[PDB]
Amino acid sequence: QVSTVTKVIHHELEVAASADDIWTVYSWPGLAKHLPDLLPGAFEKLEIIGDGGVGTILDVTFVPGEFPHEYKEKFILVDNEHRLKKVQMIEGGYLDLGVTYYMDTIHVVPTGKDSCVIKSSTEYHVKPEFVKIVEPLITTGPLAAMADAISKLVLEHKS
Ligand SMILES: Oc1ccc(CCNCc2ccccc2)cc1O
Repeated sequence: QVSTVTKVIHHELEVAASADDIWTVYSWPGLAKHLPDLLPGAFEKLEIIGDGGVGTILDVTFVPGEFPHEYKEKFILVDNEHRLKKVQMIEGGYLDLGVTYYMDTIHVVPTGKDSCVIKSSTEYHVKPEFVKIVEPLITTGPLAAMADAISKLVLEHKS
Protein backbone atom coordinates (compact mmCIF):
# COMPACT_ATOMS: atom_id res chain seq x y z
CA GLN A 1 0.00 0.00 0.00
CA VAL A 2 1.84 3.18 -1.33
CA SER A 3 1.61 6.46 0.63
CA THR A 4 -1.46 8.74 0.13
CA VAL A 5 -0.49 12.14 -1.48
CA THR A 6 -1.33 15.46 0.32
CA LYS A 7 -2.01 18.64 -1.76
CA VAL A 8 -2.68 22.21 -0.49
CA ILE A 9 -4.03 25.16 -2.54
CA HIS A 10 -4.13 28.79 -1.20
CA HIS A 11 -5.96 31.99 -2.30
CA GLU A 12 -5.91 35.46 -0.63
CA LEU A 13 -8.21 38.52 -1.18
CA GLU A 14 -7.22 41.97 0.28
CA VAL A 15 -10.36 43.82 1.56
CA ALA A 16 -10.94 47.45 2.71
CA ALA A 17 -13.36 46.15 5.46
CA SER A 18 -12.45 45.23 9.09
CA ALA A 19 -11.77 41.51 9.81
CA ASP A 20 -14.97 41.53 12.03
CA ASP A 21 -17.20 42.92 9.22
CA ILE A 22 -16.07 39.99 6.96
CA TRP A 23 -16.02 37.29 9.70
CA THR A 24 -19.70 38.26 10.66
CA VAL A 25 -20.83 37.11 7.11
CA TYR A 26 -18.56 33.91 6.88
CA SER A 27 -19.81 32.95 10.46
CA TRP A 28 -23.52 33.97 9.74
CA PRO A 29 -25.81 30.88 10.14
CA GLY A 30 -27.93 32.45 7.31
CA LEU A 31 -24.94 32.58 4.85
CA ALA A 32 -25.70 29.06 3.40
CA LYS A 33 -29.38 30.06 2.56
CA HIS A 34 -28.03 33.34 0.93
CA LEU A 35 -25.64 31.40 -1.43
CA PRO A 36 -27.66 31.65 -4.74
CA ASP A 37 -28.57 35.21 -3.46
CA LEU A 38 -24.73 35.63 -4.03
CA LEU A 39 -23.56 33.20 -6.83
CA PRO A 40 -26.20 32.69 -9.55
CA GLY A 41 -25.32 30.32 -12.47
CA ALA A 42 -23.17 28.12 -10.14
CA PHE A 43 -25.95 25.98 -8.55
CA GLU A 44 -28.68 23.84 -10.13
CA LYS A 45 -29.92 23.29 -6.48
CA LEU A 46 -28.81 23.62 -2.77
CA GLU A 47 -30.55 21.58 0.06
CA ILE A 48 -29.49 22.69 3.65
CA ILE A 49 -29.77 20.12 6.54
CA GLY A 50 -29.64 21.81 10.00
CA ASP A 51 -29.64 25.33 11.69
CA GLY A 52 -26.94 26.77 9.25
CA GLY A 53 -24.31 26.78 12.11
CA VAL A 54 -21.49 24.31 12.91
CA GLY A 55 -22.70 20.74 12.00
CA THR A 56 -24.91 21.98 9.08
CA ILE A 57 -24.75 19.85 5.83
CA LEU A 58 -25.09 21.35 2.28
CA ASP A 59 -26.18 19.06 -0.65
CA VAL A 60 -24.90 21.02 -3.74
CA THR A 61 -25.86 20.20 -7.38
CA PHE A 62 -24.13 22.07 -10.29
CA VAL A 63 -25.67 22.98 -13.73
CA PRO A 64 -25.34 20.07 -16.24
CA GLY A 65 -21.99 19.88 -18.12
CA GLU A 66 -19.15 20.60 -15.64
CA PHE A 67 -17.41 18.44 -12.95
CA PRO A 68 -18.27 17.63 -10.31
CA HIS A 69 -22.08 17.30 -10.56
CA GLU A 70 -23.10 16.96 -6.87
CA TYR A 71 -21.48 16.80 -3.40
CA LYS A 72 -22.28 17.24 0.34
CA GLU A 73 -20.26 19.71 2.53
CA LYS A 74 -20.38 19.97 6.37
CA PHE A 75 -19.48 23.01 8.58
CA ILE A 76 -16.79 21.42 10.88
CA LEU A 77 -15.63 24.45 12.92
CA VAL A 78 -16.13 28.18 13.54
CA ASP A 79 -13.62 29.89 15.88
CA ASN A 80 -14.58 33.56 16.53
CA GLU A 81 -11.22 34.07 18.41
CA HIS A 82 -9.11 33.23 15.26
CA ARG A 83 -11.87 34.08 12.67
CA LEU A 84 -11.30 30.54 11.32
CA LYS A 85 -13.97 28.41 9.56
CA LYS A 86 -13.57 24.81 8.27
CA VAL A 87 -15.85 23.07 5.72
CA GLN A 88 -15.30 19.41 4.78
CA MET A 89 -16.58 17.63 1.60
CA ILE A 90 -18.23 14.50 3.17
CA GLU A 91 -19.73 12.78 0.08
CA GLY A 92 -19.67 12.72 -3.74
CA GLY A 93 -17.59 15.17 -5.78
CA TYR A 94 -13.84 14.45 -5.76
CA LEU A 95 -14.34 11.73 -3.10
CA ASP A 96 -15.42 9.50 -6.10
CA LEU A 97 -12.08 10.40 -7.90
CA GLY A 98 -9.71 8.78 -5.32
CA VAL A 99 -9.70 11.72 -2.86
CA THR A 100 -10.05 10.28 0.69
CA TYR A 101 -10.15 13.75 2.42
CA TYR A 102 -11.02 17.30 1.24
CA MET A 103 -11.13 20.23 3.73
CA ASP A 104 -11.69 23.98 2.98
CA THR A 105 -10.29 26.52 5.50
CA ILE A 106 -11.15 30.26 5.64
CA HIS A 107 -9.09 32.51 7.95
CA VAL A 108 -10.00 36.28 8.04
CA VAL A 109 -6.86 38.15 9.23
CA PRO A 110 -6.73 41.80 10.38
CA THR A 111 -4.33 44.14 8.46
CA GLY A 112 -5.09 47.41 10.40
CA LYS A 113 -8.32 49.04 11.75
CA ASP A 114 -10.50 49.13 8.54
CA SER A 115 -8.93 46.34 6.34
CA CYS A 116 -8.28 42.54 6.26
CA VAL A 117 -7.19 39.62 4.02
CA ILE A 118 -9.37 36.46 3.37
CA LYS A 119 -6.95 33.49 3.46
CA SER A 120 -8.82 30.56 1.79
CA SER A 121 -7.06 27.15 1.59
CA THR A 122 -8.00 23.57 0.51
CA GLU A 123 -6.18 20.47 1.75
CA TYR A 124 -6.81 17.05 0.09
CA HIS A 125 -5.42 13.47 0.47
CA VAL A 126 -5.54 11.52 -2.89
CA LYS A 127 -4.55 7.94 -3.90
CA PRO A 128 -1.24 8.47 -5.72
CA GLU A 129 -2.51 6.92 -9.08
CA PHE A 130 -5.34 9.58 -9.24
CA VAL A 131 -3.07 12.68 -8.76
CA LYS A 132 -2.57 13.31 -12.56
CA ILE A 133 -6.43 13.25 -12.89
CA VAL A 134 -7.57 15.41 -9.92
CA GLU A 135 -4.70 18.00 -9.56
CA PRO A 136 -5.95 19.91 -12.70
CA LEU A 137 -9.61 19.91 -11.34
CA ILE A 138 -9.14 21.07 -7.68
CA THR A 139 -8.65 24.88 -7.95
CA THR A 140 -9.25 27.94 -5.69
CA GLY A 141 -12.15 28.89 -8.07
CA PRO A 142 -14.90 27.96 -5.53
CA LEU A 143 -13.29 29.79 -2.52
CA ALA A 144 -12.13 32.79 -4.71
CA ALA A 145 -15.79 33.15 -5.91
CA MET A 146 -16.94 33.11 -2.21
CA ALA A 147 -14.21 35.62 -1.14
CA ASP A 148 -15.17 37.98 -4.07
CA ALA A 149 -18.96 37.68 -3.34
CA ILE A 150 -18.61 38.26 0.48
CA SER A 151 -16.17 41.20 -0.15
CA LYS A 152 -18.68 42.98 -2.51
CA LEU A 153 -21.65 42.31 -0.13
CA VAL A 154 -19.73 43.97 2.76
CA LEU A 155 -18.21 46.94 0.81
CA GLU A 156 -21.76 47.82 -0.41
CA HIS A 157 -23.25 47.59 3.15
CA LYS A 158 -20.32 49.65 4.66
CA SER A 159 -20.33 52.29 1.82
O1 LIG B 1 -17.33 28.92 3.82
C1 LIG B 1 -18.07 28.11 3.00
C2 LIG B 1 -17.46 27.29 2.07
C3 LIG B 1 -18.24 26.48 1.24
C4 LIG B 1 -19.62 26.50 1.31
C5 LIG B 1 -20.51 25.60 0.47
C6 LIG B 1 -20.25 25.57 -1.04
N1 LIG B 1 -18.84 25.40 -1.40
C7 LIG B 1 -18.24 26.65 -1.85
C8 LIG B 1 -18.58 26.98 -3.28
C9 LIG B 1 -18.68 28.30 -3.71
C10 LIG B 1 -18.95 28.60 -5.03
C11 LIG B 1 -19.14 27.59 -5.94
C12 LIG B 1 -19.05 26.28 -5.54
C13 LIG B 1 -18.77 25.97 -4.22
C14 LIG B 1 -20.22 27.32 2.27
C15 LIG B 1 -19.46 28.12 3.10
O2 LIG B 1 -20.07 28.94 4.03
